[PDB]
Amino acid sequence: ERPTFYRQELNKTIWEVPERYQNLSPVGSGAYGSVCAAFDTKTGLRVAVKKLSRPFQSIIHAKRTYRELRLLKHMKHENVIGLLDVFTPARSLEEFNDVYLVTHLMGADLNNIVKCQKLTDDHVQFLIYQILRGLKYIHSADIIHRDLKPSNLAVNEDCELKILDFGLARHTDDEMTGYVATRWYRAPEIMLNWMHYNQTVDIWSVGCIMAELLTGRTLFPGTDHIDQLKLILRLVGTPGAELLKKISSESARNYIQSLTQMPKMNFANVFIGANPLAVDLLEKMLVLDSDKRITAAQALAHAYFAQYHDPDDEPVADPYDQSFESRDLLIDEWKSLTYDEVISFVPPPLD
Ligand SMILES: Nc1nccc(-c2c(-c3ccc(F)cc3)ncn2C2CCNCC2)n1
Repeated sequence: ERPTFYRQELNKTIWEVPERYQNLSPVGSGAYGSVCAAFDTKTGLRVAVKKLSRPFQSIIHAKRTYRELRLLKHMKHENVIGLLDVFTPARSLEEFNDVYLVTHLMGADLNNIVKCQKLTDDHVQFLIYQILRGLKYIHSADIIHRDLKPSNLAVNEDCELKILDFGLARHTDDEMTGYVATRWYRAPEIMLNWMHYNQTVDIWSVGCIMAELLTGRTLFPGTDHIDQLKLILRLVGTPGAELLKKISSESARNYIQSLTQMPKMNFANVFIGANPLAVDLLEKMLVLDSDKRITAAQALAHAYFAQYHDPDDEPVADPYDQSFESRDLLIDEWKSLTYDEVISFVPPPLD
């Protein structure tokens, strides 16, 4: 029973993976865990194998590990990261302590593309279209990415995009400080935690991304939280009475009102020489009031993606049960919960 494993010390990290994976070669490591590039002899794909660090060292980590396995096991879309395999050398639940995850190796992200300069309108419709397609699928399952930025969109030679590095796990702490790109794409309402966020925060991120693809420049590259909010409000206008009442923090409201009111700028004078349809879409995505922002499913129907929009080919996801988020379990219960999901994984078909 079970495949044969083989262990090899890699840059001070013992990797014990099934032999179907060959030519393992370090490609990065961090707070997520260690990632290795390898050749998967069964699917014929070059893959990325992630060996989580201390997967069950705490209940926060035990839950994190579980939340990511559950999410990766659900995501089944072309434009979204997916699980090709999950395994543990552990013979029994008693010795289960390591979790390795496998997905298609991604080479370049959107970043190793835009930086060059501004992009062609066609490639902008395509890339953004794909982002919105994955998103309509992600949100239809009540999932919020929370961290949509260029570095989190894997892009290939034929401009095919996949959304990865979801939030559902890590908690941004002290990483959003200063002149950092980790924050240039967050909606203002989640950036200063004015209110509890909705999935439209993701739609705000896409507008930021789309704007950058068009101009070739970061839309709101603020040097700190306040400076960035200033950049946003200068373009979108200051909150109105309708919005102000939706902000719980009395301090936030008090701060906001201390600012000299400003009208929404003319997007056609910001994105000079850009397709009127692109401009029209940004105006709909970049709305201060998250309640009035366009939805992924609606964006797709927008005349900007006429060339690619196919209603019958923009699938939604199966219902996604994240009731466990409310569950209070001990380290060992998230651990056993993680084990069953590993144990029960079913590979996606082939070609
Ligand atoms: N090189 C590469 N290619 C594909 C994915 C990743 C990956 C995974 C990951 C996820 C699921 C899985 F099953 C296996 C690995 N977790 C983080 N990253 C990187 C994503 C880009 N920035 C640094 C970390 N890295």
